[PDB]
Amino acid sequence: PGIVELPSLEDLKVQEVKVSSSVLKAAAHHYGAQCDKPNKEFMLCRWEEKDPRRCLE
Amino acid sequence: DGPEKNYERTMAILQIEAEKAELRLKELEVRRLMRARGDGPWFHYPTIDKELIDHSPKATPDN
Repeated sequence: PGIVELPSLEDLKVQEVKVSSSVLKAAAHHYGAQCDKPNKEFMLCRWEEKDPRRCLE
Repeated sequence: DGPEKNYERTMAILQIEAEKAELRLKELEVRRLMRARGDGPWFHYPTIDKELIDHSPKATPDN
């Protein structure tokens, strides 16, 4: 079989959202309304591609 | 009965029996191939029906 292709550690690097779940829960309703577009593009990618490597951007 | 009727009655009997014998040999050969290769209507052992599969988007993406 082939070699499983994996992205480099640098390719995986992003600025994380380092807030707690209570912060996320409190903001969740407004966050869902304001950030719908990029979130829905990401979720369409994940369900169509079925591969996390294909949706890193 | 005269010899002609019995003679030509024999030929009719022989034709039927010769035809059945050839078909019997052909059926055995056909059965041997179908059972060996599985490409015929016989010895067709069922596999799982693929209409049972659910193609809806699942609770998680990777599947």
